[PDB]
Amino acid sequence: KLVKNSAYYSRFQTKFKRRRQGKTDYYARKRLITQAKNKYNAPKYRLVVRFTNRDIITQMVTSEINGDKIFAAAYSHELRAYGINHGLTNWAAAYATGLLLARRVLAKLGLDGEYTLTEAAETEDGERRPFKAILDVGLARTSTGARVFGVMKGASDGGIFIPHSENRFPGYDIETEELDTEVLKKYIYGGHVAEYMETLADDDEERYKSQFVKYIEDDVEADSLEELYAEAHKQIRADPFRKYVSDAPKKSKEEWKAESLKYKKAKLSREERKARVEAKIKQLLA
Amino acid sequence: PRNARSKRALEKRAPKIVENPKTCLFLRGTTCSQITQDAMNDLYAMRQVHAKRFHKKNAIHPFEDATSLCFFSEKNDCSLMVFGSSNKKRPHTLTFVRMFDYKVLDMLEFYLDPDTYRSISQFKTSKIPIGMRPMMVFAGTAFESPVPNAFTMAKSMLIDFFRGEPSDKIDVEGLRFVVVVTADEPQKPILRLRVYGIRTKRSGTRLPRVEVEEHGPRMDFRLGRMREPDPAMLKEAMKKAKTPQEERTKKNISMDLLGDKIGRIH
Amino acid sequence: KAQNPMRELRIQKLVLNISVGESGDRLTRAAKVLEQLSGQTPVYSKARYTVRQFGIRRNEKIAVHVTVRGPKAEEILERGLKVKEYELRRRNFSETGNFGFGISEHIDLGIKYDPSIGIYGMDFYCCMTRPGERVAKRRRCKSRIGASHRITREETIRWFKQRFDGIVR
Amino acid sequence: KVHAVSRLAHRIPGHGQPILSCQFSPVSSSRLATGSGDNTARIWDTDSGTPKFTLKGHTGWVLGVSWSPDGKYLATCSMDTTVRVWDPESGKQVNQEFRGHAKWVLALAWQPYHLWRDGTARLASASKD
Amino acid sequence: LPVTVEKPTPYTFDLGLLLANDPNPVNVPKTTDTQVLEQHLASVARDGAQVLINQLLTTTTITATKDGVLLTLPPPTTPLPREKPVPQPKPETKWQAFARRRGIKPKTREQRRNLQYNPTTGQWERKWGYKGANKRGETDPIIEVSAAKEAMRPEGTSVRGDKRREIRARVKKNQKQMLRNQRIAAEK
Amino acid sequence: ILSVKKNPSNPLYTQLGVLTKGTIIEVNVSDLGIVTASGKIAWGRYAQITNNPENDGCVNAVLLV
RNA sequence: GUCCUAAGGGGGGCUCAUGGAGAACAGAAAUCUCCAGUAGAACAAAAGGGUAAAAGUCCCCUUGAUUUUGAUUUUCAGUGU
RNA sequence: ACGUACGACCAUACCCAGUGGAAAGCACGGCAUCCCGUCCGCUCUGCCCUAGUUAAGCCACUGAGGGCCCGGUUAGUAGUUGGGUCGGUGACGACCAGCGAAUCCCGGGUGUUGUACGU
Repeated sequence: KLVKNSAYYSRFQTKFKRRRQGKTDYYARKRLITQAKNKYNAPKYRLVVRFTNRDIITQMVTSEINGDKIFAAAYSHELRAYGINHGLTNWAAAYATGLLLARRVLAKLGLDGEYTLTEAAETEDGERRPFKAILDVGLARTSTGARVFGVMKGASDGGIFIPHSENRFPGYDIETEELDTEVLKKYIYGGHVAEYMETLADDDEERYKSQFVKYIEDDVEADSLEELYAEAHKQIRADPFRKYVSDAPKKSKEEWKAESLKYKKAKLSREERKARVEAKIKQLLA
Repeated sequence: PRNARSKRALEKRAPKIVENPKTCLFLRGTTCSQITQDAMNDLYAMRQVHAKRFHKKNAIHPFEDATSLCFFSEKNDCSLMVFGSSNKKRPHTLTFVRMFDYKVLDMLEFYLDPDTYRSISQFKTSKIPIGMRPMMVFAGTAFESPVPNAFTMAKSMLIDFFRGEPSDKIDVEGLRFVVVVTADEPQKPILRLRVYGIRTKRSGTRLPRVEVEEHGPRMDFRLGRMREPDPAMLKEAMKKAKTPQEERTKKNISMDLLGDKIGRIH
Repeated sequence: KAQNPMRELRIQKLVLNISVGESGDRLTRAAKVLEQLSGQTPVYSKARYTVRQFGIRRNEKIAVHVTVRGPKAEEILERGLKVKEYELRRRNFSETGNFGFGISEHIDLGIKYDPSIGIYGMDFYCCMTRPGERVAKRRRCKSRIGASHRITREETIRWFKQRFDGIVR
Repeated sequence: KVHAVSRLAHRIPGHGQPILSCQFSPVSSSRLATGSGDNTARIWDTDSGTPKFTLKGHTGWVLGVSWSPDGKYLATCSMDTTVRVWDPESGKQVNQEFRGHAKWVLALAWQPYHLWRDGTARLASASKD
Repeated sequence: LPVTVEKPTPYTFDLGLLLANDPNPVNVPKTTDTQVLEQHLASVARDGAQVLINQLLTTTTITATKDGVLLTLPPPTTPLPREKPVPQPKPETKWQAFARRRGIKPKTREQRRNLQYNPTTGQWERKWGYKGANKRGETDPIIEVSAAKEAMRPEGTSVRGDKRREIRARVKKNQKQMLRNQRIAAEK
Repeated sequence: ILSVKKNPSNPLYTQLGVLTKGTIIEVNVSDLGIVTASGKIAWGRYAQITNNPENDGCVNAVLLV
């Protein structure tokens, strides 16, 4: 029998568009945005962490009725302004991107005429409150050593209050319930990549060249990674809004409009569709 | 209720001294206009957290027979209803239906203006966050009728719709959105529903200067058919239960500020 | 567009199956044979339904299987086709591009016969994919492989003939 | 304006015995020195919540750590009747240990920076003797 | 610009629902110009929001905690209908009526615990449930049996199920009583 | 002493509040300076009587920590 | 008449019944592989819209079998901590 | 206008097939020391962003068959009540209303849009 019939097509119910695209877990999203311990009618912020093949995307997001809003954003390809040109997806680049987003959020808030009702009703016995956000890992796996917790650690070190536990950081031991902060520091400053470089240079030279060809071409020794990442952290904390330009071709917005409309070809109109239908009917008759 | 999750569901659906936050179901008739669908979408966007939504066509006329409405209320545990419908005589109708014990407590009709309606997307402003409770302002002389009428019932429906979750405390940053309903005593009067985001400025004193900016939707209504409650059912619905944390006052017995029970002699 | 290097056929996995149908020492010995044939621990498969004719029970371990990937799968497939002398049938190949066969003895694979284990046959099944099969397997943004990227019976028969130099009857 | 601290920034383990002294560097809060009963002092990078250097060499409990007013030296007084001076930028002991006390060295005090003379710094150590 | 709105009739408030009621008439102009219409409507909304904000900031107590600056609100006073009835006590069961007549006090929570001390084993055991004391000896290796009991025992049945039989009989009687009570309460 | 929690011999003895050996009692521990993990002050805890007060003339207890 | 470190709870991973094409014994019905599969399986209830990266199914942790406090609600207390 | 990350409506977006895609971005990909997890580095996780490649994913367009979504017609009509009514032995035959359909038919369409960062 044939199961994909007219009745099946009529009775079919599609999922959400982003669920069909496999991008959003709405079951987690509903509990992330519509559930709160208290009912104080307060805004809620989430640190959204996403990964591509060649970039890390960190955003600070509020949820509104017509769509989400981005309070601030930071990308791992912006680390080239602070000196990190290679390994833009490793765990330390995740730490640096989280730190950069934290510094940008604090600088935008001014915590590094229009004024708020908090300032209007502030009392004498009041202190500055930290910026609070909750982590959004999406569909990623929350295992020990994952880079979502590196973005979270970098943002928390930058100064965003993110509620978390330390049992998912690298170097944590589940047997003794203790975290090896030596391993954590090594991962923060990229010592795992440096140790891999040294091990490959000891054992497999051609695989070392193939894997770290750009490091050798730019003359980035494994022993300089800790100093480079520390200087990147200092530069990020000094100037969080440093302007960076890429090697991609640069045109204006309307120039890119014209360039993309030159390659977009338009939809057929009713007259053209009717002419094609008449031509098909004539071809079928002939 | 053999299953523990089913037992939890029935205990959630059980009557309580302090009732749960109120759930609204948005549903359509057999024939419903696109403007009415947009209006229900805007109301659902206002009330996402405590609403459910149907997506089929229902052959329901609430002013003829509401047995299907009572069945839907009993099945989905929803007790506010927004019913969309369209007709030649009434082109854009929003039927506000309120339950009590899974039966119809009362009903009201709103007639949407097709010309002056503007959706939330029609305004290029910052929108309300999901789950935020806005404040309410009711203006005009139509809500001060000595006899309960359509405008009093509409005020009750709109207050109950924008009630949200009650709380004893609120953050001062949760005072950024207001919903204003304007209606005048009078051929039929016009009930206007507007939503404004609030911008606050300095004014040189302690209290700040409040400025508003339109957030949407833009809605104009004419009140139509009304189904009034039974007096006994209304009395049973307006009975107020007392919390166990609300103590019963005894004669010559008090509690001091150190928590000691203190008796009075004369 | 058929000369693109990303359309090159390759072995996805090779699955080795032994369905003894009886739990206990026979299933354990079949699992052993799979273990020294593959190099990894096998999987015990339970019977889904109860059939009194076959003498099986629900949730009773009746079968055993191993999934092998990489050049190890190619080596085991080479050994199996050496046993079958590089001759397959048109009936064996599937319409989705996968194929497989079955054998009744395993000592001829090169394993020395051990009297404490005995005689066991097994089913080989080889799955064929092109590069880009991660799209239907990854957790995030999982989608369907396009129609032009699928593998046909004619394509896998041609690949087998040009690669293993075998015959199809 | 200094705002009130309200939450934990970092909980950092590494000492095997109770911590007996702690002091920030005068330059910034990035560097923190702690002396403990495990015969050691330790430098902590407080930005990432990580250890930086572990200063070893005492054989009694390190009762006191004290930064120099310019910030280039760290002095540790211990119960092995000694005082040691360390470079905090490299974690290395400068010269040899200070010997001459008969009992436990309890307190340290650096000379103020504007009073330094003869191209050197002066360090006062108060002991149980 | 001022922060005080003067009206012929004062506003009323319900700060629990953040509701402000304006009994003054909204003099809507009799014009078809939507710009001046919305100017008037926005002015009325501005006045209402300003008076509500002033009321909230002046007549509610303010606490500055780590969560933020919070206004403590009074309970709501606007009457709105309920949607489930105020719960009533259940109809009094046969045991409850008998205990009320006979003065039988409810047991304490310590008295009704599923725990007892076995002296012979010197261990703590459960009175009922999994490995309860009501099934004692159903799994121990040796049970002595009476010759008359084995003679009167039906064929096929063993001594290792007598306690389960008694338990099922008591449980069946318990739901018989419970269903009778439920039916009588449903009739009431 | 705050209250008598469990006399091991009899619930009637517990109700009467008899202080004998092995009795679990509630004690005020404000002077011990115990602070909970959330920052609250724990001023009531459980102790076990380790002596015979009818023989000794005093009550000796050990905290159950 | 046999079986169980009980149920429950939280988190994570996966997708079912069936149909088509393939594989020694294996042959309608044993297991394995692929494709299609709005749930047509399972679990609760008695939808006229229950549930699909789950409320289904397996893993990890708890299993401590009915905690403490209360000047508050209701009932009781000749044994009123 | 195009791409990416979060989204809002949740098929006008779904099911099937074909053609094309500058730029960058996605993506396929390459390697298993460390973190981590599997029968299988298939998935998950870690390192590389070099090299190949637009073959697939993704986007645009086209094409049938379905499905789906809008507006008119059906029609103020069937049907249900008021029983307002004029006569009628009364009923009934007719008007006056209040609610109010659906089938069939005709026409159009096969996604709009928010924030941030880029091309």
